[PDB]
Amino acid sequence: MRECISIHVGQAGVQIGNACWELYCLEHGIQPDGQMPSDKTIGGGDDSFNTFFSETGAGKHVPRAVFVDLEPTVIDEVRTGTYRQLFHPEQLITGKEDAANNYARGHYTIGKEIIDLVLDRIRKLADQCTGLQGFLVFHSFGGGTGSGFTSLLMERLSVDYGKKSKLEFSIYPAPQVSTAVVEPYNSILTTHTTLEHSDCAFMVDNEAIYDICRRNLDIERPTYTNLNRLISQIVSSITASLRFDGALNVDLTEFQTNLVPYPRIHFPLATYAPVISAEKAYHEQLSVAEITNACFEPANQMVKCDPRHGKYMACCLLYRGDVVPKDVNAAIATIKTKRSIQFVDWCPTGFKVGINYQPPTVVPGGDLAKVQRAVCMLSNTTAIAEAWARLDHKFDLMYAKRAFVHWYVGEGMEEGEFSEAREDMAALEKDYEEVGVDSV
Amino acid sequence: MREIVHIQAGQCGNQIGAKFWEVISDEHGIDPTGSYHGDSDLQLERINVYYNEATGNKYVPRAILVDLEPGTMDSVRSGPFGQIFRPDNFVFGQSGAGNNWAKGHYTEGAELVDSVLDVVRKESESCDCLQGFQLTHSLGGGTGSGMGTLLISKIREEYPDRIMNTFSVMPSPKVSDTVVEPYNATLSVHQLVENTDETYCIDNEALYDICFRTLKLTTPTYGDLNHLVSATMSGVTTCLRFPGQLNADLRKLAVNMVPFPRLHFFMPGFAPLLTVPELTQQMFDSKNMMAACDPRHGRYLTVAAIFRGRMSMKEVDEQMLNVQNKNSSYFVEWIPNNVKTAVCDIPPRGLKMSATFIGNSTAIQELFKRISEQFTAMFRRKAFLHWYTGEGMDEMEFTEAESNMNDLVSEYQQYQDATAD
Amino acid sequence: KREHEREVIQKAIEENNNFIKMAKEKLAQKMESNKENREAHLAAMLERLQEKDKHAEEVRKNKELKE
Ligand SMILES: COc1cc2cc(c1Cl)N(C)C(=O)C[C@H](OC(=O)[C@@H](C)N(C)C(=O)CCSSC)[C@@]1(C)O[C@H]1[C@H](C)[C@@H]1C[C@@](O)(NC(=O)O1)[C@H](OC)/C=C/C=C(\C)C2
Ligand SMILES: Nc1nc2c(ncn2[C@@H]2O[C@H](COP(=O)(O)OP(=O)(O)OP(=O)(O)O)[C@@H](O)[C@H]2O)c(=O)[nH]1
Ligand SMILES: Nc1nc2c(ncn2[C@@H]2O[C@H](COP(=O)(O)OP(=O)(O)OP(=O)(O)O)[C@@H](O)[C@H]2O)c(=O)[nH]1
Ligand SMILES: [Ca+2]
Ligand SMILES: [Mg+2]
Ligand SMILES: [Mg+2]
Repeated sequence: MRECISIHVGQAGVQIGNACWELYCLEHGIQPDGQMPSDKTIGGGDDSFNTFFSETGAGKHVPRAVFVDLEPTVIDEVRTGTYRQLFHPEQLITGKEDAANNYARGHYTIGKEIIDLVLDRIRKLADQCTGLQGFLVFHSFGGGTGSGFTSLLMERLSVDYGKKSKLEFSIYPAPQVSTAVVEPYNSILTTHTTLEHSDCAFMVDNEAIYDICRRNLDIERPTYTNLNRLISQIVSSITASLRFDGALNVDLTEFQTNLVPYPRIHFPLATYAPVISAEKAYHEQLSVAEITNACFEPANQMVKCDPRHGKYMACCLLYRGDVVPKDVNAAIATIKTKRSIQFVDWCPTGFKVGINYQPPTVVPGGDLAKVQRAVCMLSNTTAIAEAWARLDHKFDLMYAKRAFVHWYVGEGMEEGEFSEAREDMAALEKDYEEVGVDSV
Repeated sequence: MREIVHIQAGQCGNQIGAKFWEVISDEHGIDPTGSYHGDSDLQLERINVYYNEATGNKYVPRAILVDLEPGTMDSVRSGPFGQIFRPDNFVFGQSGAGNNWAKGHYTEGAELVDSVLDVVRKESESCDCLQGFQLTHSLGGGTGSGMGTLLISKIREEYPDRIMNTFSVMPSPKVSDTVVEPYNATLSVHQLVENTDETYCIDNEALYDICFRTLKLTTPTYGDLNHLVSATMSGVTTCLRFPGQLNADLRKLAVNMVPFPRLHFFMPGFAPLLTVPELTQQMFDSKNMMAACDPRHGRYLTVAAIFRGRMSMKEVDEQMLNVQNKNSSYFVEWIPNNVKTAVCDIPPRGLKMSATFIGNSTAIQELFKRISEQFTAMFRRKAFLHWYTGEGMDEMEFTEAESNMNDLVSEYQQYQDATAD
Repeated sequence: KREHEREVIQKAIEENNNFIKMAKEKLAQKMESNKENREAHLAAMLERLQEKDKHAEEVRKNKELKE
């Protein structure tokens, strides 16, 4: 059992869902129609991949997922895409009118008209679970749906499912692919509203992913397709422990125990390696030491920040492929005596390691090379607060003049909600500052 | 889908309106019969935005043609793509305003307006999800200026939760010898500032200068001016008509362009009149603005730019970054990332590559100051004011309209002098 | 010890229910407050348009009362 229900909200969440679920299928040898020849237990089973896939009597493996967007054009592509047979039509939920890059419309005006339906469809999945573990919510900070509707959903989920764990994969905005000027507003409002209702959130800086595609894959102008295929690999690495089993396999919840010292401090920094082209990876084997050392190159992080100017509260290493503990321990020992790694005084400095012998997988016609081994580091650093700082600065510049605020007020919101949210972010920045100070 | 209901009022409105439909119908690849004969599916991806699909795959423009004189009505029906328009959507009076703002707004138009709303209502009720209305008209006349602003208030009553867009043509003594125009404009602006969400400032003073000084056309016809308008209107609607990401609907455009509700008057631009750096420098040049205003006399609150044709997205991104750095003082710093760029693979007709510009600049006040200067020159003498008061109007409504536009100018000035700290 | 063991698990249930409770109420409060504000904004908008109609009736009336 221990099923995980994925919820994909808005364009970003949906399209990333396509990349993730396409990648999951290839890893588990599941076909686009949902059949899985290697699975002999027809109609059901308690295997590891059943945490993400339910089974029908006809042998179809169906994603435990729901796609939600207040406009249809993005999900319509899923309904007619390569993996259309994969999803039951009720898993794909659409409205007729989007939130127009407005948190208010996504959370109140338009969102309230579909929230009940969504929760009903989620309940239908949850009732198929013999031991539901929690939810995985994919969404953007910038969009009106990803911002507004998500926060509404997270609140409702806390009511309908109590303290059932709820993880986030948040798409932190970047100017290279931004869609709206008010994305800073939507970002702060969602972070504030979702904070009490989220147990752990993995932020993905689009600019970080943008730079990695330009730098490491030599893509002159990365599209959402380029970004998502890279993102899906990080997501796959993080969920690999849930979808597979093994001796040296460590469950994601165990990492989460180390990654969250306090409830509000639940934003781990993700760093993935190796990201390399087929051209460069040819006749070039990246050892365990090389990819592990790459986890401490800030150019490989999912979020733009400098851990070297911050303090570690946790450091987790999620390996997959041809990796053994011996090579890991050696690589870690070398790194500790050569890198700017410093922990806060109130936590142990031991790196927590997990290994999934299942090697990495790549989607056909992709830019990523197929490597024998990969790694994703999940660290809890104070440096991630820089991401909050950059967003909060842009928020303050506009709100000082109350620019674009009328679009929110017109939809029923109050200026008190803006100030309330900003104060919470200010406290959050202060919290990350306090945890770094040495003990008395 | 997401349908837009088009409306064209008055002579000027129907002229540019007809041309607007001629150009995009060619881009989407449909003939005056309403049949599709294109080659790319991208032409029909979002065709429903401006067209109604009828029996036998017949695409009918979701347009409503209006005027207080039946003359222009035959012009459209006789002109090209005249057989494509819906016959019932033709709504015509027998009056003729004669450049009086009161007749169109209170008297003559107030009688014909209901029969227009019936057509608006019939069109709207068949929309899967109506996003709003776009109006083409002039502000110097009587019908387009008067009745055009009446319809807006009336439509906004029945459709208050929809976006109201307008392509307002500004008057200029270089094109029209009509003397009373600065009244109709001011009275129109008094309305547009209150009841529209976004207004493209098409300026005849600018259109004239372009044709004359740049294109080298002495004594330019309206056909010359409209070739600029049609190219402009085709550009600023590209994001609405083809599958895209940036400003794909009227609301998302307004959200990104309008930081304050009253400040929704954009100055469009077009280029050329090449390589990527050339296009980028031209579209930001004052010579290429369809509003007689120098952007270097103020600051950009927001900017939207579309590049059309096959080009390197890398080069476009680098140049758009380059301009913002070299001209950083002309972008308000208290709105980060206020410049957005779009790219459409399909170029316009004739051009291998082009670029359209939409800017919310505080330098727009130069346009409203020109009108205000011409207005007060007439109003101080009460010149021809009896033509207005005779229709039941008051001297106050002229005063209120004047001061309201004076506020708009000062408000554009306020946020121009504003700083981060 | 047995008594304490009961008080702990009872405290866990209490706090969990309180979080669900406060979350449910805090939400219902916001959706209600948002409904009032948005309606009041649309209500005000129409009222200003209603005043334009009334003004137009006064203009047309004023015309025929000058003949
Ligand atoms: C004192 O010196 C004069 C004298 C006259 C005209 C002007 C001047 Cl400066 N000029 C140049 C204006 O612009 C006056 C403007 O009227 C226009 O705009 C013209 C150009 N009109 C109405 C046209 O239709 C174009 C040619 S006729 S095409 C068959 C007055 C300044 O304010 C307008 C006024 C509002 C208008 C005049 C009158 O048209 N009827 C109206 O309803 O109002 C009425 O129609 C029944 C029009 C008659 C024109 C008159 C009063 C002669
Ligand atoms: N990484 C990634 N980011 C995306 C993708 N699609 C959109 N985004 C980002 O999402 C932000 C805007 O949110 P969207 O998801 O597009 O909007 P939405 O959730 O549909 O909400 P609406 O405003 O109602 O349309 C932008 O800053 C984009 O950069 C994607 O496919 N991949
Ligand atoms: N750019 C452009 N401007 C025009 C065109 N036709 C008229 N105008 C302008 O419109 C202004 C007058 O408004 P009109 O549209 O002619 O008036 P109308 O809508 O027909 O209503 P009436 O008052 O009854 O004539 C003048 O200042 C003209 O310069 C046109 O075809 N192109
Ligand atoms: Ca099975
Ligand atoms: Mg969307
Ligand atoms: Mg006319």
